[PDB]
Formats: sequence, C-alpha cells, structure tokens
Amino acid sequence: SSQAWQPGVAMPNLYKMQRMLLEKCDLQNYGDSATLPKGIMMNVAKYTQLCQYLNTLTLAVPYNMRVIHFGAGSDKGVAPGTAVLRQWLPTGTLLVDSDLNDFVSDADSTLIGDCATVHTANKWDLIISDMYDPKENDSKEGFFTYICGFIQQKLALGGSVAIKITEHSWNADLYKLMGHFAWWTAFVTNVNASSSEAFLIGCNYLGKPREQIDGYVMHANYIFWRNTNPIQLSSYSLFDMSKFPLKLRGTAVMSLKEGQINDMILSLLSKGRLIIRENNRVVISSDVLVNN
Amino acid sequence: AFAVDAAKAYKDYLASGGQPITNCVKMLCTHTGTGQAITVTPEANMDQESFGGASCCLYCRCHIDHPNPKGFCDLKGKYVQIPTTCANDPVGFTLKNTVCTVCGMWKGYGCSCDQLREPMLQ
Ligand code: NA
Ligand code: NA
Ligand code: NA
Ligand code: NA
Ligand SMILES: [Zn+2]
Ligand SMILES: [Zn+2]
Repeated sequence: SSQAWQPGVAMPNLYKMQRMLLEKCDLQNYGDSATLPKGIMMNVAKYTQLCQYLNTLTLAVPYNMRVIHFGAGSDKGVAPGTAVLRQWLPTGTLLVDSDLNDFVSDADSTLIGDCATVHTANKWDLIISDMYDPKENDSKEGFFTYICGFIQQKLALGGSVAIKITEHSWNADLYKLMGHFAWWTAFVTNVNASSSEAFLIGCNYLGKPREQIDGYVMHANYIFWRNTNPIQLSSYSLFDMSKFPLKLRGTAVMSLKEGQINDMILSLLSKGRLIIRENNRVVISSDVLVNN
Repeated sequence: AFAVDAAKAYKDYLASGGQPITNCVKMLCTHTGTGQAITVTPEANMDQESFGGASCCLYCRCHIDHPNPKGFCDLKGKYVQIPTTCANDPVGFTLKNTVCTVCGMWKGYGCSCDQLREPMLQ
C-alpha cells in the first residue's frame, strides 16, 4: 500500500546477495494497466516516474551536462521519453537521442540507425536506454553488447545509467557492469508494475569492478524479487510535479589520468560530487552502409 | 518559383473535415506556470496544456523544410503551451497563431499588451 505513493519500487539490497535459480516471471498483477492522467502517453508516465526516482539518487549534475538516450523513437515517429528527459534535465543540458527508425525529437541531435552505428568522440554524464531486444531465457547480446562497450569507453567516471531490461531482454555482462558503479538497483515504475520491465540503474561509474557480479544469477535474483513482491499499479506520483526538475548541483568536472584515480577520487565519485572526463566539443556520428 | 505550401494544405485539409495530426507529446506539469507560448520547460497555466515542441510543429511532423532562410524551428527543443480548448490540434494552433514579441504570450490567448491599463493600483 505504502509503495503506491512512490514513483516506483527499487529492488531491495538483500536480493543482490542471494543465489536464486532462474524461472518464469509470473506477475500476480499481470495483463492489467494503471489509470493514466488524461491524454498522457505510457512513455511520458514511465519516464516521469524514472526521473522522479533518479532525483532521489546521488547523480552528478555538472554545468554543461551531457546525456545520450537510446531507443528514443515511438511507433508514431515522436520521442516522448526525450521530451520528459529534456523537461527533467537543467536547461542547456546537451541531449542526444537515437533509434533504428526515423522520428522527430526535441533532442539537440538525433541519430537514426542500429545503435552499433553510433560513434561519439566524447564521454557522457548520463546514458538512458529504452532499447528492447529479447532472447530459452539466456543472456541476450545485440544492443546489450554495444551498450556494455559504450559504458566502458564513453561514460565519464561519476556518470550514471538507466538501461531498460525485461524478463527476456537482458544481458549477463550488463549486470556484471553494475558492479563497476558505486551503487546500482533494478527500478520498476509503478505505472508499468504489471510488466517484467525494470530499469537497471548504475549510480556513479568507477571505471573498475567494486563488486564481482554473476549476471546470470543476478537476473534470477531480479525475477525472484518480481515473483515474490507484487507491485500495485499506481499513477499517483504523476499528479504532483512540483519537485520534478533535476536540481543543478554544478558538479565539478576535471580530466585526471588513469594513474591519478586514488581512493579520495573514488570516494568523491561515489558521492556524486565529481565527474572525470575532458570537456572537448561534443561530436557524434551515425555510420552509413554504402551500397549501389 | 515553385514551393510546397504545407501550412495552407493543412489548413484546407482541416476546413474540409480532415482529422488533426495526433500523437503530439503532452507533458505532465503543475499547471501553475507563466502561461507563455514557447518555453524552455513546461509553463502551462490552469487553462493550458504543455507539449513537446517538435511534436507540435507541422514542418517537423511532415518532414518538410521550415519556411525561413536558416530553416530554423521555433518549437523543437522547447515546450509549447496550447489553450485546453485547442489541445485537440496543437499543430493547427501553432500554425494559425502568433507569439507576441513583447510579452511572449499568444496573441488572442494571453497577450494583454493592447489593453487599457487606465486605473493604476497602489
Ligand atoms: Na528542463
Ligand atoms: Na544504397
Ligand atoms: Na478542443
Ligand atoms: Na506560429
Ligand atoms: Zn519544426
Ligand atoms: Zn504581448
């Protein structure tokens, strides 16, 4: 009952320490749908609750923040999630989005094509993904292989991620990478609690493993949580938008070498008080296959 | 001197009984905003709905060039406030209306730059 007032529910830490056997995700509240505010799309409601929850975390929010959003195109050719991120993020935040098919966006720049065709010369402060690619319930690669590589090469230390997963759309390597953040969780939006969907949130990237995570076991732990803790569908949090905007912390950004990352630096990164990356001109590109 | 006139084509389509462009992205907001027409964040007042700008632009939605030399969009990356009575056709509203360059309110839907303001208040 108490969770219905929240934007959603984060997986309790005790589940991360178990070794569950994988099995079907069978939700008691499945097939159902929540009562959305008049004319509000499920994608706007879902992203609003994700941002409402991200507000409670130690996200680094530097001036000139850099955010990239994957899987941003809707079936109707617009970008509802991008519109919510731009509302949530401080004005002036650089926002780039991307998807497989054409769509019209409020993002500063939009890349169309397979996410594997996306290249950026710069590092990012936040990565959001709504990409969906399911597949026997074994670890799936495809865009998950790309996102694991993108996180390890283009995420600034201190940066965070919110990557959508489901019972069948997940990757063992992505769960292993959550151990490379100061903290992580699986977050279920209350408006979509009847789905196996969750956002894997990595908070404050350390660029190295703080904890060894077996991704196959951790997905089984996630499913066990969803199977045993029913989450009541709720749109309650969507009606009070007074504290919605991400607070501009003006988090310090500095370019330190890999050999200068000591324990004091790791401690600042872990508190959301530091971003490590150069602050060069943001340059992105989408590879084009040439064929006659 | 040929040039596609998308604006006139949409207005004629609406006058003939055509269904307005749909899937404009409506945002959640307090509805206690300034009520200005086009803002960096949702500013809907109690009589308006805030929408993602790109989704309410005829040119953006029809994948057509913007009718100005620099091909610049006044809506993309911003939020447009649409009177609730016109929220069923945000694209038609933005096309048919003009933002006051002085107060930033829609002309005929917020702009009071032309009112008397004769009796002053203490
Ligand atoms: Na904003
Ligand atoms: Na070709
Ligand atoms: Na109407
Ligand atoms: Na206009
Ligand atoms: Zn436009
Ligand atoms: Zn005016």
